[PDB]
Amino acid sequence: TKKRRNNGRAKKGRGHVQPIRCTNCARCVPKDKAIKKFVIRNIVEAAAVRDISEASVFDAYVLPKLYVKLHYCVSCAIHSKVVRNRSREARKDRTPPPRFR
Amino acid sequence: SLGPQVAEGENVFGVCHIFASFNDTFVHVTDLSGKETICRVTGGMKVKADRDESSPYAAMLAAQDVAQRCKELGITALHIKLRATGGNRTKTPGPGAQSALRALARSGMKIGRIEDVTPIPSDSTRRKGGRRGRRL
Amino acid sequence: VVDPFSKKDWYDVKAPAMFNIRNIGKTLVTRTQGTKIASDGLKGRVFEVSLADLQNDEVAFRKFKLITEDVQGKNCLTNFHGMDLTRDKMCSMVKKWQTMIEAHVDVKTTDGYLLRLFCVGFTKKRNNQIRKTSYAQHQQVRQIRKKMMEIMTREVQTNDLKEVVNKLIPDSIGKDIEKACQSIYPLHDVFVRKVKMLKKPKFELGKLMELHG
Amino acid sequence: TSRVQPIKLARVTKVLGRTGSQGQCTQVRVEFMDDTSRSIIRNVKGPVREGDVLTLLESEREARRLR
Amino acid sequence: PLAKDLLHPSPEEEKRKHKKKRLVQSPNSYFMDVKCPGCYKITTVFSHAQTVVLCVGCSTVLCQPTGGKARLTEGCSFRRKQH
Amino acid sequence: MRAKWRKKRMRRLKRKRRKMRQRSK
RNA sequence: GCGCAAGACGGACCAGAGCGAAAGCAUUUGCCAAGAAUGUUUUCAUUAAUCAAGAACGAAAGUCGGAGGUUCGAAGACGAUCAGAUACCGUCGUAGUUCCGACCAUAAACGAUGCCGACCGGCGAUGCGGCGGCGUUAUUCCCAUGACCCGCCGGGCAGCUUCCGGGAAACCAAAGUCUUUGGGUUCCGGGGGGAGUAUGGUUGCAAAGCUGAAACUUAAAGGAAUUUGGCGAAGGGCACCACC
Ligand SMILES: [Zn+2]
Repeated sequence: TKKRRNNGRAKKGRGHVQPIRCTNCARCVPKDKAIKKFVIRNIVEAAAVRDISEASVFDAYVLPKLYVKLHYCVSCAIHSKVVRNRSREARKDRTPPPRFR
Repeated sequence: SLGPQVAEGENVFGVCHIFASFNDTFVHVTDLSGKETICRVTGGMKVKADRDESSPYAAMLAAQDVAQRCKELGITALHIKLRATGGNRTKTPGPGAQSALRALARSGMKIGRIEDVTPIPSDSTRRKGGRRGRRL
Repeated sequence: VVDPFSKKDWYDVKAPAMFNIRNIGKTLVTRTQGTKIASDGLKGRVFEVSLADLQNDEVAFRKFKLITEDVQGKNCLTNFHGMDLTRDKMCSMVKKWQTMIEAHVDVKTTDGYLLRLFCVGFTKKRNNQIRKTSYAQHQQVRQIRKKMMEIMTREVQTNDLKEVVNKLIPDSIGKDIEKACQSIYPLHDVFVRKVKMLKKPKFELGKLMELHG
Repeated sequence: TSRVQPIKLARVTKVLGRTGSQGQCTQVRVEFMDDTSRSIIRNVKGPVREGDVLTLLESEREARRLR
Repeated sequence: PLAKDLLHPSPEEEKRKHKKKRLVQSPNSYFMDVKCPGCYKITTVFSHAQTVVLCVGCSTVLCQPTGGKARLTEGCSFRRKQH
Repeated sequence: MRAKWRKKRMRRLKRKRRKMRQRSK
């Protein structure tokens, strides 16, 4: 039984792409098949941001962020509840969930 | 053993490295040039249990040790230099760096520019493991 | 066992007149024991700073490498060694669905100072644009890289280190880059990301005194 | 550890849902009357009606969800 | 369309279509003539030159080879001829 | 019963039969 | 933290994007050679399509000779896990991994769908080249130039929808134009095991690659989808025969 419209990745005219490595795993999943994440994280999220700011010598100093990205294998991503399964009638929904915060 | 800088005029500025992996926490402090050090402390200094090597309490105790050492030496303002693991293993640091920095800010020191000095490669050699991964 | 802070001196360095703020920090070297002089121990030192610690009130996300050259007692004289941006700014300016252009020329100055200037460039998305892709062809990037290398190697080979640094404290090379490269494809973000030094001439003292005034 | 905790008083206004491993810890939103600018969220075990004064001895850290 | 008449549509319909999908078969390019502003002799040139051409008398080059139609030298008067 | 290790073991017995037929003279 | 030295690789930029017959291909620069598409009122004039013989290329792993081999890492060595592990896990670790030659021609080398050519609907996008048309950007006026926008043309990866139509259904704008059955052409299969097995030939130093049985047993082996199952699957709600 064929499952999807595509083959499950972003290979449609190439045949082979470069392999990448997972973060919590080490599987050599291809780049067009894996799951990426462009996460933005501050140095202090909500824990002691006022304690950091009031201890700062420089007036009007803003904390920087950490723009790092991670690569997940499919089993590693489904174990960490990153992606979730759904039904067949809504499986053709490429649109991401909405962003608010 | 004592510095000629006055505690009423301005504050001195050193740099301190924090290396915070998923199972180890280093808190090291050196001079501004980085040639010579001041003191150093790991997570597993007083807590002899291995399981607390990556814990908020060990990082908090390490930051208190740096706090007491820098207060008896007279070092007030610090630049925090954060390192996650180094190399091609991971990129996101653990939760020990957060507790170490908030315990440094809790004691009473002053902070300046903070940044990340993680040795990011262009791309390194083969990762420690196999093709199928570190399954468990 | 015993604290060696009894044998611990306290020295200070001085920024050149090419900057504005003279004092940047302090160092803690040990004493002199005849066979172990502390004069050479102050030689091999690189000081890491920011822009607001040296110049006046403007934006500050750049770093400067400062290496000492000679000491005579209770003071140190330094000089330019390298320049670099912030890693946070570098990893923030990398945008998805935008291309990046880089170039380098090992350009030699008037004196024996040899540098290695790096450059980076990102294209500009227009306000009228509806297409989200906004890429450029390979020959466009090649000609942009050729113009960038020629402009960057023209401004360094004609002058000494102090003049090109004083041109490098504001954005003059970058202002020339988005002045001259917008005729082929509009780009908005060019910083000199890193300047690496390779070789120096014979060591002297008049240059070291004249960079401080 | 040499920390001092001054006596500060709180008064609840809104109550959030009831958390915990077995489901007994209650998340509440307090409002100080020493100053009308600081509100902290903690865990309380017991009946709390909205608009009732609450006792505190230390206030520097918030509360997690379950563990 | 059901009863789409392909005998004689509007000329815009044959204009928008391809040169070979057109039901009466005819190309789109044409012949032209153009002179030099400081000369008397005027010569003819095809719309797609594919070689660089100069006007007679060996005074000033006239056209330039492009992927499409040949672009003319600035400041030259011309008109399309037809028969 | 999958085909890979079945084919591997049966290739091993193929090689054993080949060497036995070689040295059977 | 500062220098020296070796080897490997070129992240983020990198996309349901490009190129190539496929296997495959990402630091800049310099040289050589080839090619799709676009445009053409240029030239030869049937040079055409598919192909038994035969031929080229071909991921990794494998064998023969070398300088040199960072990191990772078959077989193996040492500890914990385990009723029992010579498995998962950790530390070392040889052959290998990279380069120059010499070879076998095997993958889920899969779009599990041969090539050419004609036809049958739409929508909005991206990539190349050409084309027409408001208005902005390279010291304020024109021109074509690079970019922005609105439409058209040809080829390619495509996406959405469609009682066109097809199919056992999954699904397909081809897997359609088929009992209303014939466009041209190459390879290839008749219930399931035995068995890609033995023999024979063939190539190879080497592993094996190609070719390819018989006896006997067997009435099922298989493909699609539905109904409550049953999940150390996910997500909601309830119970003091559950908990606080
Ligand atoms: Zn994983």
